[PDB]
Amino acid sequence: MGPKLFKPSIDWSRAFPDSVYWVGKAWTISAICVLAILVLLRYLTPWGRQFWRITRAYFVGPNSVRVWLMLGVLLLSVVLAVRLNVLFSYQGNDMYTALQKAFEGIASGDGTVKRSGVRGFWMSIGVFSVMAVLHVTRVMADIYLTQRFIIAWRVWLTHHLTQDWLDGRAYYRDLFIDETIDNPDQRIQQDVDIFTAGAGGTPNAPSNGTASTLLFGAVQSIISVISFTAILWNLSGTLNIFGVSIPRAMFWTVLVYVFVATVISFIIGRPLIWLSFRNEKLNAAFRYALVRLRDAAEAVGFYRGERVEGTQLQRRFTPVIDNYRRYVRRSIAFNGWNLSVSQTIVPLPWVIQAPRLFAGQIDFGDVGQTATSFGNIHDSLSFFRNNYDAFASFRAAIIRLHGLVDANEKGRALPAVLTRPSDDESVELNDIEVRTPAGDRLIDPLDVRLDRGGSLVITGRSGAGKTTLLRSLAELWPYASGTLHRPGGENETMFLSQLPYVPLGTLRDVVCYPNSAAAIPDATLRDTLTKVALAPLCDRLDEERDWAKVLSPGEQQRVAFARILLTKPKAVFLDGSTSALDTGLEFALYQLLRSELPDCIVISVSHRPALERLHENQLELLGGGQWRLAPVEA
Amino acid sequence: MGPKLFKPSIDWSRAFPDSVYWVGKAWTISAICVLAILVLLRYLTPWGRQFWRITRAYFVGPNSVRVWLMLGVLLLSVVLAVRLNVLFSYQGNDMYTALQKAFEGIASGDGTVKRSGVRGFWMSIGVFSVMAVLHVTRVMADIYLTQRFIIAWRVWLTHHLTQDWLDGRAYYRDLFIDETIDNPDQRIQQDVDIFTAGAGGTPNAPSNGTASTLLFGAVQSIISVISFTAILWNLSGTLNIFGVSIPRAMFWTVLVYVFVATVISFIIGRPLIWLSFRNEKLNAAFRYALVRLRDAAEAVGFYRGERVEGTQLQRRFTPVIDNYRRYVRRSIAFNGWNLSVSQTIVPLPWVIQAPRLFAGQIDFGDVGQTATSFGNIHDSLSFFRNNYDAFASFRAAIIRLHGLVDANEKGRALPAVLTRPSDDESVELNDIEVRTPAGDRLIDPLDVRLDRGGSLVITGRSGAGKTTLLRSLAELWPYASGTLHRPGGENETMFLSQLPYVPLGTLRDVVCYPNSAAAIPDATLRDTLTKVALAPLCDRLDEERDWAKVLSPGEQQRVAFARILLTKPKAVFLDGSTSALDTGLEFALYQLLRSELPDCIVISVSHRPALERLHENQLELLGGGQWRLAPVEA
Ligand SMILES: CCCCCCCCCCCCO[C@@H]1O[C@H](CO)[C@@H](O[C@H]2O[C@H](CO)[C@@H](O)[C@H](O)[C@H]2O)[C@H](O)[C@H]1O
Ligand SMILES: CCCCCCCCCCCCO[C@@H]1O[C@H](CO)[C@@H](O[C@H]2O[C@H](CO)[C@@H](O)[C@H](O)[C@H]2O)[C@H](O)[C@H]1O
Ligand SMILES: CCCCCCCCCCCCO[C@@H]1O[C@H](CO)[C@@H](O[C@H]2O[C@H](CO)[C@@H](O)[C@H](O)[C@H]2O)[C@H](O)[C@H]1O
Ligand SMILES: CCCCCCCCCCCCO[C@@H]1O[C@H](CO)[C@@H](O[C@H]2O[C@H](CO)[C@@H](O)[C@H](O)[C@H]2O)[C@H](O)[C@H]1O
Ligand SMILES: CCCCCCCCCCCCO[C@@H]1O[C@H](CO)[C@@H](O[C@H]2O[C@H](CO)[C@@H](O)[C@H](O)[C@H]2O)[C@H](O)[C@H]1O
Ligand SMILES: CCCCCCCCCCCCO[C@@H]1O[C@H](CO)[C@@H](O[C@H]2O[C@H](CO)[C@@H](O)[C@H](O)[C@H]2O)[C@H](O)[C@H]1O
Ligand SMILES: CCCCCCCCCCCCO[C@@H]1O[C@H](CO)[C@@H](O[C@H]2O[C@H](CO)[C@@H](O)[C@H](O)[C@H]2O)[C@H](O)[C@H]1O
Ligand SMILES: CCCCCCCCCCCCO[C@@H]1O[C@H](CO)[C@@H](O[C@H]2O[C@H](CO)[C@@H](O)[C@H](O)[C@H]2O)[C@H](O)[C@H]1O
Ligand SMILES: CCCCCCCCCCCCO[C@@H]1O[C@H](CO)[C@@H](O[C@H]2O[C@H](CO)[C@@H](O)[C@H](O)[C@H]2O)[C@H](O)[C@H]1O
Ligand SMILES: CCCCCCCCCCCCO[C@@H]1O[C@H](CO)[C@@H](O[C@H]2O[C@H](CO)[C@@H](O)[C@H](O)[C@H]2O)[C@H](O)[C@H]1O
Ligand SMILES: Nc1ncnc2c1ncn2[C@@H]1O[C@H](COP(=O)(O)OP(=O)(O)NP(=O)(O)O)[C@@H](O)[C@H]1O
Ligand SMILES: Nc1ncnc2c1ncn2[C@@H]1O[C@H](COP(=O)(O)OP(=O)(O)NP(=O)(O)O)[C@@H](O)[C@H]1O
Ligand SMILES: [Mg+2]
Ligand SMILES: [Mg+2]
Repeated sequence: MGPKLFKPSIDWSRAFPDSVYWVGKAWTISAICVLAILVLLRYLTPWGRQFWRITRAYFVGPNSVRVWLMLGVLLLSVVLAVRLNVLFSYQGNDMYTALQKAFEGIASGDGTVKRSGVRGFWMSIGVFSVMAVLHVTRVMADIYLTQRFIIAWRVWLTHHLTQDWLDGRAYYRDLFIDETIDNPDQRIQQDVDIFTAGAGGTPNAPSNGTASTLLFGAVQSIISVISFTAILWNLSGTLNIFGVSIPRAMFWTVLVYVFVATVISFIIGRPLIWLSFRNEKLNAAFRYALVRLRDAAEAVGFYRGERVEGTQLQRRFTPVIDNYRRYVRRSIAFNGWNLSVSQTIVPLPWVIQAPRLFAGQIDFGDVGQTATSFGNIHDSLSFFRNNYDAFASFRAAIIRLHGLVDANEKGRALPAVLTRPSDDESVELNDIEVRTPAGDRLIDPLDVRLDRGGSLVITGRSGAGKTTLLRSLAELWPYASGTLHRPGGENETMFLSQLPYVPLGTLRDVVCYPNSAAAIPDATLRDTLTKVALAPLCDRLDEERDWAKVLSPGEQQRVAFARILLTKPKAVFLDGSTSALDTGLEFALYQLLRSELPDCIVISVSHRPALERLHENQLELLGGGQWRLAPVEA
Repeated sequence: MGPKLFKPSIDWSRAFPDSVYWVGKAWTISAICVLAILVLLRYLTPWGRQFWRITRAYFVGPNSVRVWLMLGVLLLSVVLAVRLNVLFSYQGNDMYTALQKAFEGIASGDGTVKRSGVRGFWMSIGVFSVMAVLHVTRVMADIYLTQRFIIAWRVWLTHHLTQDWLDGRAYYRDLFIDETIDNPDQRIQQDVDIFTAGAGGTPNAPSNGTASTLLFGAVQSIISVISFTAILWNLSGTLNIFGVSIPRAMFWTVLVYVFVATVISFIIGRPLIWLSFRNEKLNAAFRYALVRLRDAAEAVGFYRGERVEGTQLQRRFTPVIDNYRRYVRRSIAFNGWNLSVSQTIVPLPWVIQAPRLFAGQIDFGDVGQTATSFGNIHDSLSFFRNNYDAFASFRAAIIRLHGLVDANEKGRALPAVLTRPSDDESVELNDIEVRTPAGDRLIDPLDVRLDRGGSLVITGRSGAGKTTLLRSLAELWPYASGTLHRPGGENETMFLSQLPYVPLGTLRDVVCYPNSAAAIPDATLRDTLTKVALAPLCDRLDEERDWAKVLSPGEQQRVAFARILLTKPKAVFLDGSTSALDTGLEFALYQLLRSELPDCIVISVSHRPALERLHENQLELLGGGQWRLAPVEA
């Protein structure tokens, strides 16, 4: 080995025109190699067929051009990060060689090699100072670009998923299907945030880049393997251990040590899916037991039952803390193997290359590159076993959403009562039988016809099929049969409930509930509030406090007689609606209904024997199935 | 510089008997230095006086010995981690010297220095193989020891905080205080998990050790500074830049560069507290609007109002996504400074020591130790500015709990009605005036006395002070005055509500609600269910489904007449309770009450004019303030 000076590894001049063609070449290969694996994952996979049923309409259509145009920049922002990782490795090959040429000039004595080794050190520091700004600039323009995507995804998904909950009265007929969902108030608010925001377990924090995401963190660990496998191939040598001549030992060793140590870490973390799904189910049945106590806080204070409610509230907190203690005991046997494997491989490229260095074969430059390339194809093939604890919690957020999407298509396939429009203006019903979900009987087939000015009173016992007749004519009860003829329209058939109801907003929205607040003028709302003796509420039409705990139940049944004078229906049904009003105010509220609307089919359910002298006919339920119709004898 | 062989830095023999005395010496200093800073933080701090009001009783008392004994091991588990970080730095000082003595024997020619440098390399690999098992063993016995602490803290805190919510009827009188809390169903379930589990922002995951916690991550960054400052002190030299002779440049430089760059990163992240407090408030008023729609899903289906409810549900989702977009825009200007500062300091110990190395002053061993000690007192003084985004979200979880603890001591200071026990058996009330929170009047002072067999009917209009008389005798209405004399006891004065109520559990718990299910024998519950005509419910006493949506409101008022035959009260009040029952079943339910309990003061509120011929006296509210008392006629 004669006197050789210092020569660089890569020509640092013409390094920017060469790293502008490699990026443009590696982008178009990966753009058609990524789009051929997701097609193979939409089929042939049980968890890939449930990802596409939820969010299909966001990626296809005419309004899905700005989605792919923003998804195509995040691949350039990963290829540009692999290229800098290679150019950082090319510089430590120069610095450790320049630090070796300076030591062989001091001990030898000459000053030609030393002056060529000193000048090679101050060159390989100025290259580090230019490639340290392009790292900060690339990192900080990558947090901002990936937080504008998982916001606009979440805003679309939680708006599309709610129209699917209240489309065909599917929020009420989900109690009769065979397999029922637990609570759909949590899978819309919280679970969409875990589903859309990349890494599983937690909702997103405003510092999550693209390296903490289970898609773009996996397509980096393939380009980082393909781009590094041409450096480790021509830096290893023949190894003899048992008389077997292995040609490239350090390259075939790392592909055996990972494949064996991976398949043991898939049978340890196998039951880790059904322990992270039960942690969201038992934690969302504890919060519902506290909200139900909040809006019923007067009846608990009346009964003084604050000690029985301290037991049915503690019976739901025991299995949410007994399940967590075995979720902890499984994530130590899983995290104790992936660290004990990765720790006993770090002195391996220092004990194979070290006998080849003390003899004159290599020159201390390629030891500092073998120590980097071996610790970078090992940190990229160990992505599929280091991040299995954050994928098994992401697979338990597709099941919860797929249950909600599945249990609304079986909520619109249950049978109901067929409804047809009338001939001119009539309410006639041909044959109706109503059953009980256990299989009993309530009402035999009956035939009723009303005319344009008729009336009807339905009377009977206290617990025999009286409200569930009206729950069948409103298309809400599945166990029924028959047909109905109605004066159909938009709001030309009004129903009223037995227990009163008030919405959330201001009092102007409480007064006219089925219509909007802007479709009713201001000048007509202050006169109809004085016919129902609701005088002192002419102010306070712009307040915000909750009216379910302020308005007494004798004033929530006079508001319900003001929603019937503004909508102007034709065939209004009503049950109850005089449970709190006394006689004198009850008789004064039906004369107004007969004097304002001159021709409406009024059907009213009642209990007190002072309303039968106002209507014309009468239907009586004997209980057990038998009905009896008779005209008002008067 | 003559021929010198290889000598180690530290005597590796007698390294275990020396590192067993240093740990025992550094434990007792830190045990009394840590306990003198927390005392200075309990006072003199606005966020330290609110931490002690919540969780005081857990750390003091006689049952708080096993808390400190488990808190004292987690300090040993940090001192044992600083000592290994020093012993790892002592080994790179040997390996880089042994790699330098081998290169000065090849170029010089002799084989005495080379054979002494080769043998010094294979010694400093076997020391790395022993100190790599004590790292994995220490890390994996540190996850398990800190997950047994923040479980037993959470189980105690969420049980102590709930007894403070329903102690003195404080769940109802929190609506009348001056500054009201938002929703206390979220600060008990979720916010205790963020408060107890160390690092802020997210609830704990089962892999959080002790280095991801805002207390034991701060007491490591002081012992790591004190233990490393004696190595960097005697490795730096005199630097001349502008004619000023600085004695120790590399030590006084790093204490100036951090103190300046810290105080700029405290005025950028200053409004980051009130943006992480509003993210939990606007996200917990959206979920409440979905639960209220779930248990009232019949009245929305009757009215067909699924389009007005799609607007009052979208008016609460706009400000939860408009606030997040400015939480993202602040966490980039804060994270863009702490990375741009820490990146431009990494080539600094390589450009000051490099002219001193090419001349014969140092020997390449202490460059590899200056590169480590400078990058370890810089990574420990930068703990108070790198982790300010996770502390400003922890300071917004003490305000939410302190509001809940504060708003229950002002909920028991409001005035009420004084109650005294009776003389023998009587209900007499002296003077009672009842007001309205706006300042109006409902009831003038009145004086009523009942005897051991008397009765009373309270009648009046539909909206004039009828239920709020009974909301004052039950100690629930703050705007009242006067006194009351009652036959006091445990359950010798029963109240009933206007709207019925059913608890959560099985039907055996629904039937006997104020008593427990075990305090009533089985043989007496099946006879009293047949006197109230509730015959077919003799089975299904062991089911689980919700009975608020199954039992009709005509059968939730006959169950309420079976809670009055098992408790056996003396002076029972009741309002409503016959809104759905017809005549014939109403008259048959009062004869049973008079025939089973032979002497009870029965006070009943009613509307229908067929109940006044059963009682004896009568009180009538004229409306506006005037009352009128008269004995029952014929
Ligand atoms: C599209 C983005 C591309 C991503 C990858 C980024 C590639 C660019 C990063 C490395 C740039 C290296 O920048 C380097 O600077 C040093 C000076 O400090 C210069 O280095 C060169 O200087 C002069 C030419 O000017 C030569 O005679 C000399 O032999 C050589 O040392 C070159 O200008 C360039 O080789
Ligand atoms: C940063 C967070 C992570 C981001 C997550 C990004 C996920 C992107 C996944 C897209 C993968 C492509 O998904 C693939 O799209 C093509 C269209 O090009 C579909 O091809 C076709 O699908 C069905 C097949 O019946 C057709 O009805 C549809 O018209 C058509 O799109 C494939 O069915 C789908 O599997
Ligand atoms: C992570 C993968 C990154 C590689 C992909 C980057 C794309 C770079 C160019 C962006 C242009 C995207 O533009 C988009 O292309 C896809 C083809 O896939 C077209 O096709 C897409 O929509 C059409 C309907 O419009 C569907 O029938 C089809 O199933 C769907 O794949 C879109 O109509 C077009 O809007
Ligand atoms: C999810 C799967 C995604 C698949 C991703 C596939 C990425 C492909 C890696 C880049 C391939 C580029 O192919 C390469 O191009 C450059 C420019 O000529 C040349 O090779 C260049 O990159 C390779 C890295 O592979 C270097 O080892 C080599 O020093 C360099 O000159 C060769 O011609 C060819 O090996
Ligand atoms: C429609 C396209 C859907 C793409 C949505 C985005 C997902 C991005 C890819 C997920 C990354 C997971 O990374 C790795 O994936 C492979 C499968 O490829 C999983 O490997 C396994 O997954 C599960 C869990 O055992 C097995 O049922 C499956 O048979 C096997 O493929 C690894 O457990 C996971 O660590
Ligand atoms: C309480 C826990 C303490 C925490 C800190 C941990 C301290 C222990 C870690 C370092 C232990 C070093 O272990 C080291 O092993 C090498 C062999 O490989 C030995 O090293 C020594 O060997 C023999 C003595 O046996 C000597 O003549 C020789 O000069 C020297 O190289 C010593 O046995 C010990 O110095
Ligand atoms: C891993 C998660 C993080 C773990 C968090 C650990 C926090 C531990 C904090 C404890 C600090 C000591 O806190 C200090 O205790 C001493 C008792 O020794 C108290 O000293 C005294 O406090 C008040 C003073 O009026 C007395 O009523 C009380 O009897 C007494 O304890 C101090 O008031 C308190 O400030
Ligand atoms: C993070 C700090 C770690 C350093 C502390 C490690 C302690 C090592 C020995 C553990 C013994 C602890 O034992 C505990 O000591 C404290 C003194 O602080 C005593 O004092 C504690 O409780 C008593 C009442 O019992 C209170 O009046 C007092 O305010 C409180 O500090 C406890 O009564 C005792 O149970
Ligand atoms: C929240 C605040 C907590 C404060 C924590 C305070 C920790 C104190 C650090 C350890 C102090 C030990 O004090 C030290 O003891 C050992 C054993 O003799 C000796 O010094 C030993 O440790 C020091 C580290 O400081 C080394 O630089 C030295 O090589 C070693 O011999 C000296 O005598 C004395 O400097
Ligand atoms: C009763 C004992 C309470 C101990 C509970 C456990 C808390 C553990 C210590 C908190 C760690 C925070 O670490 C660092 O603390 C210092 C104060 O010491 C904070 O410094 C500042 O805090 C806030 C925020 O500006 C200022 O109002 C305060 O004036 C100042 O001290 C830093 O913002 C924080 O990064
Ligand atoms: N915060 C409030 N809580 C209760 N009532 C309030 C409140 N603010 C104002 N009020 C009025 O106070 C009165 C109390 O009504 P209340 O005496 O309970 O009715 P009632 O006579 O029991 N009704 P009814 O059941 O129909 O016979 C009503 O006029 C309310 O509108
Ligand atoms: N899932 C169910 N939903 C409704 N009713 C059910 C259900 N399962 C059983 N039933 C019984 O079916 C009957 C329906 O009661 P319903 O006809 O609504 O009462 P009502 O006659 O309106 N009562 P009332 O208001 O006092 O006059 C009752 O006997 C219920 O106990
Ligand atoms: Mg009914
Ligand atoms: Mg009332």
